[PDB]
Amino acid sequence: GTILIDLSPDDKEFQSVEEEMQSTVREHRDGGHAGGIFNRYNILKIQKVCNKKLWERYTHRRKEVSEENHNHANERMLFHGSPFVNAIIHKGFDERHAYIGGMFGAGIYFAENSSKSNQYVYGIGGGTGCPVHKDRSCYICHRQLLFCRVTLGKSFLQFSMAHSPPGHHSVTGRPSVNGLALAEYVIYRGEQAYPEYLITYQIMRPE
Ligand SMILES: Nc1cccc2c(=O)[nH]c(-c3ccccc3)cc12
Ligand SMILES: [Zn+2]
Repeated sequence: GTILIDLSPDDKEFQSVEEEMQSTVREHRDGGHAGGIFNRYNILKIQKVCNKKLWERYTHRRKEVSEENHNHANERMLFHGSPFVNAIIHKGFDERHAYIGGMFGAGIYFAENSSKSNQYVYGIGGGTGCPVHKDRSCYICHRQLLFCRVTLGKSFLQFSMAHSPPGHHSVTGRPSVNGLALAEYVIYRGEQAYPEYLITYQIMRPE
């Protein structure tokens, strides 16, 4: 039931999604090992992901969480990078999309920094890089990220499928060492995220 609608680059919605993608690149402590070396992206396409059944699954859960949290869903727009992006946009998020070994347990991980999600496009640790050249810093191959609507509800703050900590709907990984890193978030129910935008891009080689 999923259809993908291309956004025009002239569209304010394209421009705002692109700006969030570009403006949340940072340097990574691995020197680029997992995600490659770059300061910005070449955005090739931004598509709106439209699926009525998946949207209603999301809004149903969102209302549940809101009602458990003084009418506050605590909804964010966050990045997700994954080898399973095609399954996700067709079938929705589920336990198969969880990062089993993540530092906050087996859940589905989201980033404020697009460059954090970029590290997972080719797998954990960047896997073996792009399928064509086996290059985690490939500047040729097209990558995809999701920009997702995520319900956090009451989030457990960790200074840094399983179940959420009791009394909570998600976990927040607050960086405590790298002062430039933005937060990361984990949900333990696939129904708490909707993959709203599919972004196709290249990383760009610094000049
Ligand atoms: N640990 C993370 C922090 C912030 C964002 C992500 C992410 O986008 N994907 C992933 C990811 C996605 C699929 C399978 C394994 C890991 C992890 C991640
Ligand atoms: Zn490549």
